[PDB]
Amino acid sequence: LTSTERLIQLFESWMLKHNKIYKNIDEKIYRFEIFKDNLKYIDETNKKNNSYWLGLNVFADMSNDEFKEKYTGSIAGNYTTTELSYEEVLNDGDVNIPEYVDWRQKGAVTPVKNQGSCGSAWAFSAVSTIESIIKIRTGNLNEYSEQELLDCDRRSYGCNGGYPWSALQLVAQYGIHYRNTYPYEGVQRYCRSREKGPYAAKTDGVRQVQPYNEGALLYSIANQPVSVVLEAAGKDFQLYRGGIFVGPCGNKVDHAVAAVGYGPNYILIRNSWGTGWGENGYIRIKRGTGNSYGVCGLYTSSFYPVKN
Repeated sequence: LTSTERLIQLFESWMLKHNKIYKNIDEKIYRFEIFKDNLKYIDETNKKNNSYWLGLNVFADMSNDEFKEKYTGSIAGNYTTTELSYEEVLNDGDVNIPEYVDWRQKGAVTPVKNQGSCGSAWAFSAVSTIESIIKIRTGNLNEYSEQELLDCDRRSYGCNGGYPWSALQLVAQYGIHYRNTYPYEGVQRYCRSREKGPYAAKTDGVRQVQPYNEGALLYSIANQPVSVVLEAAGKDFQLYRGGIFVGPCGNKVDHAVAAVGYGPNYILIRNSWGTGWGENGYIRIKRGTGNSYGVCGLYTSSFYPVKN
């Protein structure tokens, strides 16, 4: 709507769908001042005859603003160095396989989630490292827990910052409850793995996919629910909606979630942000490229589950 006055019913119409709250009388209204140019940020960004477009609303109050610290928020700090090097590897050669399969038709994924004021997000992935590995040979259902491996993993913080290495790698000697049995509020001072019911989540030998490799990772795209790590470009992709990407990005990884989705020049995923960005809960980076590092630090190695 190009008419200044006719933009008001949105605040009304918009907020109804994905939350109605605010700061208060004076301060909140400010949410409306840096979302005023919602369409400016896209209008043509879309006009891009390009390979990526992405639509508006999940929060345009959210993008460049302090919000980028919301999303990205985790990890950071010191290097999140990788590859256990040995053990995480080989017994697979050429391909002689289809580059395509999905989990958007089988139904292997549980409704991901939009938590709260702190994104320990880095911990969502783990809850996934197993979320679907369950059917691989057992057909077992249900989900384990969130807050745990976010509360028992002292190894580091998950709020203001969270480590991607120890939520899945410390999974065999303690174990973890279910999603229902232990939903979370906002942090968990009293972390109880030996105290939350009993033993439920026991690993086997987290199989790290060849680092800096856009090759063998396809077994982890189809023979398991891939869970790499990418760049949380707290900006333009921070309002990402649909399409395939080539971006505007910046390879230096930021967030590590579920990577369930690979095909021709498509490839889904799992994005626990919510019901609007990275469409409903997924994405798709432009496959078949030429640069390892490329953009959005994807194919720079995983650490997924296999049943020993």
